[PDB]
Amino acid sequence: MDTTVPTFSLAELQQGLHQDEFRRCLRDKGLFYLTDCGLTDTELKSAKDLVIDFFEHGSEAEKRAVTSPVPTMRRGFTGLSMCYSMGTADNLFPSGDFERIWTQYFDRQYTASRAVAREVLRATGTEPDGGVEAFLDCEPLLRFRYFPQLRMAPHYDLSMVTLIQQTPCANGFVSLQAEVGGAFTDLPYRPDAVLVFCGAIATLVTGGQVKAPRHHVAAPIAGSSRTSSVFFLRPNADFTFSVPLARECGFDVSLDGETATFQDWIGGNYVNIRRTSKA
Amino acid sequence: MDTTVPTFSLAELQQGLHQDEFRRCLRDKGLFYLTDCGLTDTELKSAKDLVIDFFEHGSEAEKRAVTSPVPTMRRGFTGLSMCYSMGTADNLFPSGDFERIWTQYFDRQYTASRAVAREVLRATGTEPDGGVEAFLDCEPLLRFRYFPQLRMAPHYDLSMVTLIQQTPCANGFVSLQAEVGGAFTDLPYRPDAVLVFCGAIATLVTGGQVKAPRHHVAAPIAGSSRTSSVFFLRPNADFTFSVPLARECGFDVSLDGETATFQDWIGGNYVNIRRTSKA
Amino acid sequence: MDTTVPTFSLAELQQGLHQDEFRRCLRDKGLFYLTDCGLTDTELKSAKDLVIDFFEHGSEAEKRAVTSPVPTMRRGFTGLSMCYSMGTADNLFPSGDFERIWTQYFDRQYTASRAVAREVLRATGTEPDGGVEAFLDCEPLLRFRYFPQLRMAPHYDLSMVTLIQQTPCANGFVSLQAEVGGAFTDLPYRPDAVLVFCGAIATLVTGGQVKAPRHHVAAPIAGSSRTSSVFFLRPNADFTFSVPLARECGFDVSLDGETATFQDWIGGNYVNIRRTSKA
Repeated sequence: MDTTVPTFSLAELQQGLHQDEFRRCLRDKGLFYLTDCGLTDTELKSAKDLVIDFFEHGSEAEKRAVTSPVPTMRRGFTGLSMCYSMGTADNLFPSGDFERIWTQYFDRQYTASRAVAREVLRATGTEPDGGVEAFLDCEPLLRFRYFPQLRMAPHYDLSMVTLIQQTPCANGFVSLQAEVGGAFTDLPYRPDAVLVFCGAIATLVTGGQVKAPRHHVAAPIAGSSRTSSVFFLRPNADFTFSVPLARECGFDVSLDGETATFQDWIGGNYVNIRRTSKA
Repeated sequence: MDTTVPTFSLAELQQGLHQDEFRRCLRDKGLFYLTDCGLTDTELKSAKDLVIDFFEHGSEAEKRAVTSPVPTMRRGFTGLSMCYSMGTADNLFPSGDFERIWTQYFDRQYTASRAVAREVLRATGTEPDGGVEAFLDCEPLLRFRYFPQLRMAPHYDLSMVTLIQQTPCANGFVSLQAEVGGAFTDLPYRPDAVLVFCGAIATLVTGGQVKAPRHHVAAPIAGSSRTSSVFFLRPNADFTFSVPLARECGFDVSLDGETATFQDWIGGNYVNIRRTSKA
Repeated sequence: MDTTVPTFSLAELQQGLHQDEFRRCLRDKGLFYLTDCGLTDTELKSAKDLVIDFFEHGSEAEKRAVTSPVPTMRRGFTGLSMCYSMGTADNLFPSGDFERIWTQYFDRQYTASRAVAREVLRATGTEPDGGVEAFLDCEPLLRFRYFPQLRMAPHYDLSMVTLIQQTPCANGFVSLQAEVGGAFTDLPYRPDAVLVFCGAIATLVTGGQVKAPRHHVAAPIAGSSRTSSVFFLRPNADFTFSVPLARECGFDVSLDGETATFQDWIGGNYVNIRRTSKA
């Protein structure tokens, strides 16, 4: 097949265009670039610049004030590489300036993620139990990471969708790759577009109409540092689904009875990514 | 002790022979070869030949048609090495020929697995809650893997039993090993016998009368490619057991109250293997 | 900040001394050495000597008699390095001498662990749901390991507290390290003191007033063998907490409703340690 990662305009999708091409991409690939969704490069770099300044020039005291007592990377700063995490509430901000910039940036990513999920649901004829808007008013997590100078083994996402913005390596190396058509397909930076991965919850809610592709990080050198902004659109704990339907599209569930929740399936802590089994 | 992996005839066991030797093997070793159980080499190789042909000569389109939208290795094809998985239903078959051959092959493995589990239960005097036949009418999973030219760290199985058929390395290298008597004991191919590992559910249901041994894969070279057929006999989600009894034979359960289900213990997704703790 | 691991006298804490220093250590570091808590070096080495003799000179038969049928390291002997595990009951002892010595040793560690947890709770004004003494009458696990001649990647503990005694490397190498102030701070043997790590349950029960620090094992050579005694003070399955409060101090819970138990959060098997996410 064409092993090309396609691009869709969110605006065009919302106008009812390219519906067969979109459905085919969802089923056969489960990833695409998304343009016209409110996510500019100029904005990514104002958020990026202020967090890198913090990473670079924040003192340990300032960093501690925005570090959670458990190192879960749910909110605030994590040093390991460095991460900054946020969600809809319970956020930890270094300063008023930072807060304004990152609140806006989060909001725009949450709006885009809901909007593309709405289009995934609509294109596949899917009405989640409890309706679309209650499904999308959910439990998102944003993680921004700086990586200094394959590096990560393949995994699939357990989100509904995952939105990824990157900055490129100064030396032009492309670190992110996904399985497409059996192949390793590069996923380069695009100043004009966000990368969308469908996750296993898209597969589940749509009754198997959406693929959750595996992806990894390649290793390359001088100028290979990079950043990423990873936005997970994750369902509420009480998201409810059919157990027999789950079994029909590949989920190896150990669930008694006919319906179950997300919490029943995953447990009491969110799990964002998953590897293939070695057994 | 004798660090020898013993062999039992299923037919002989069913006639009530070797009962003390069987009980001792179960308690002290928890693994054995099993003959006279309906599983021929000729049959393994008809199933093997048709899946290898598929792996080798199936196009990407044919492979996609039998690939689940989530890469769980529960059903159909997985490319990583390559795997073909099946169970009692919701299977994905490349062709009528394949389907006939693999349905028969699965059935024979499920029958053998139930039959040897029945003998484990009988030899240990065990009546599962809800009775033997409801316990054995369960949630099996078969995985056939091709491996091209230790490779895997030790784990124990969480099945009732696991049945393993292999094809040998052309160069005679023996890749599978298990802990026996504190030793690393080779587990070579036997054209005439299937390898049986007892899993943690055998330990649990029998109140600690069956060992769940650790095993691994050794690395060796030219002619070290191999295949395996791994059949997990896994309980139903609602399999129920005593919590205090579980605690008595080594299970580090965090379960309130006096009884629990398999789902309570393991969660909402099957887990097939488990490593020892590093903490 | 001072990246020094502080030391507290349990006796002094119980007299109401150093309360602001203790609270600051708990919030900012979440680890300390503890003196005057009933844990002598002389006693560590009587328990150590008798288990090392067993490890060294116990035959396979003797070892098998105190090995659980599942290799969970919950109770008795595990060979991998070698481990000896115990708890309040269901223990497996090689001999009357061993049993007397290790029962006393366990008891003293459980008493110290409860006592320092009581002081953590008191210093932070915390009344667990169901009260202090029911919270501390819990599910401890002791693991003693021998290691022959970083070796382990960073993790945090999921205990209330974890108490660690060590013996030193003959060559003086210091293998244990923790994150303090962003730094790698050595955690050497002290004949006079036990090392206390706060775990995530301390963070949870106190509403985020206690840090759960990450720690690891460094690799060095001749004379680098070592032992450790690791005592996990773990809550009961029915330990109950506020879900919104959990979310406020960093826990990425997927729990419906307003309250939850430890079992709801962690599942049906204890999990003792946890790594930071790579997603």
